[PDB]
Amino acid sequence: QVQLQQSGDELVKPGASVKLSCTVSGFNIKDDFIHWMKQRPEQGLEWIGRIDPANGYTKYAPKFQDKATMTADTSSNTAYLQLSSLASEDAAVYYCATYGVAYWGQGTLVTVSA
Amino acid sequence: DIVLTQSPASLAVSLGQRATISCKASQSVDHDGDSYMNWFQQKPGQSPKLLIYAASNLESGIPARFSGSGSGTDFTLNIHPVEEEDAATYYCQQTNEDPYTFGGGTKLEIK
Amino acid sequence: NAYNMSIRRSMAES
Repeated sequence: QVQLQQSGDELVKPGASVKLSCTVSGFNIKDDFIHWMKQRPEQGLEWIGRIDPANGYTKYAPKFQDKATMTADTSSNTAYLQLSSLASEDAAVYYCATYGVAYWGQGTLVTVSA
Repeated sequence: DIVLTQSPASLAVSLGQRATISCKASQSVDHDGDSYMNWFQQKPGQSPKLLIYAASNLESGIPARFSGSGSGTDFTLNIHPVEEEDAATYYCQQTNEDPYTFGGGTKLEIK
Repeated sequence: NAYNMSIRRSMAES
């Protein structure tokens, strides 16, 4: 069956960058978009964007256009989310999903230190 | 962007009763005869779990106690009957127009 | 099967 295994939780410093991963097994990632979502307890769930691993195509929500960079590697069946110039509002749980949006990873917690 | 508003924000229900959660979109989520509204269930510390896709389709592995209805801007999730394990937060999500957007969630508790 | 319709695919790379 399909599993999305996300990378470990990260404590990140303001102004720094962090790159999260989503390693897919039991599914060829060339076969579908991978989607990234952000969740905060107050502001709720937000869709960051989708990447097509077969051609590198990306579509972002405008609020994430200068914050997030999605990449993928079919050679490793892995999708990445790079977050840049981190600030407090970037602290969140980040999810990847595929198979339309039916199958989700377990989430990666990003915390931002003071 | 399409804004999704859920009603109620929180719901306490008796075991064995029916419950309905409403999701209203600020613009249509319809295209070409289909309605691109999904419903998710989430329990604390877990990822959202897809229950219903395209308004009325039950996701594989999800009990038939859950069903979805609606089109255009107005959608509902029905739980029949409510069981103890249903305590969770429920979210609607539209995937008709970019950016995809989510409702604010409805927290269901058992009385 | 949620692959086809849990997102709109009519023009998902336009």
